[PDB]
Amino acid sequence: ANPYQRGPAPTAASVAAVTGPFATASVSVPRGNGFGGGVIYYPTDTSQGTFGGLAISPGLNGTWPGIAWLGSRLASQGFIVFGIETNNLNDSPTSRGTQLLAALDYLAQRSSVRSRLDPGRLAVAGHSMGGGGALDAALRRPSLKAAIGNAPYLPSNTLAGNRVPTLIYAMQNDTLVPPSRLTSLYNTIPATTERAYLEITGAGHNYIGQPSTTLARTMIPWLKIFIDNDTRFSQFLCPLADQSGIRQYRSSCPLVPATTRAL
Ligand SMILES: [Ca+2]
Repeated sequence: ANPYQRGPAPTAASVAAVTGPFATASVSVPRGNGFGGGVIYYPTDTSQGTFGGLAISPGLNGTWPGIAWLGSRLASQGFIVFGIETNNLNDSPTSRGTQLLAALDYLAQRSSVRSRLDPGRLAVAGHSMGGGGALDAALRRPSLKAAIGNAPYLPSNTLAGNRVPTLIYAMQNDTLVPPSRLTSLYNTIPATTERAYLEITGAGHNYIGQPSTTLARTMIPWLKIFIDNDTRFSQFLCPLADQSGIRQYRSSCPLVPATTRAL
């Protein structure tokens, strides 16, 4: 068996649901330890083992409440999800990256939920400059299992040398972070690094500010495949089982989880 596998066999309905199969709880975290604090969401059921973790950053002038719907929606699929606040509203993309890594370190070493977490199975995500943060974090910490960038503004616009499986969302109508920019970004990812690109039809830059089934139902498979090695979820992306709301999809299917570290 896959020792990291959690939860029942999925369906299209189960990955699209507002709440998944796991009951969840949260705890607030105050400012400190290198970042602005935030909220940790987690499954309360311990009987299937520890869960992997995801830290999520807002963008410039953003706070976690603006995108907080991700917290319980993702956690209830069997993940520990840390939505962060930044030290300052005007923090840079590389700064957001620093703070995502600081949040993951706090999650693993000091948080009240650290006993529920598998500290070897962590990921990063974010919106806009927070997505740039997530990508920059991935470049710095290749042991991360996954990175998800929503309209990610990475100043360099290059992922050369990235080893972390990366999912990028582009908003069709966005001009701050246009699809053309995000196409170029995707195309810098090394051929040996698993990757995907999804353009959302009719979406503006701040589409993610409202709950989105289109986002949730494609993010959840990505996290399951790469954080949990859980190829029960490959059926949602390889091929794309439902193209509702998606203008363009590119990926390196079949999506194969990273090999286990050398003994
Ligand atoms: Ca592949």
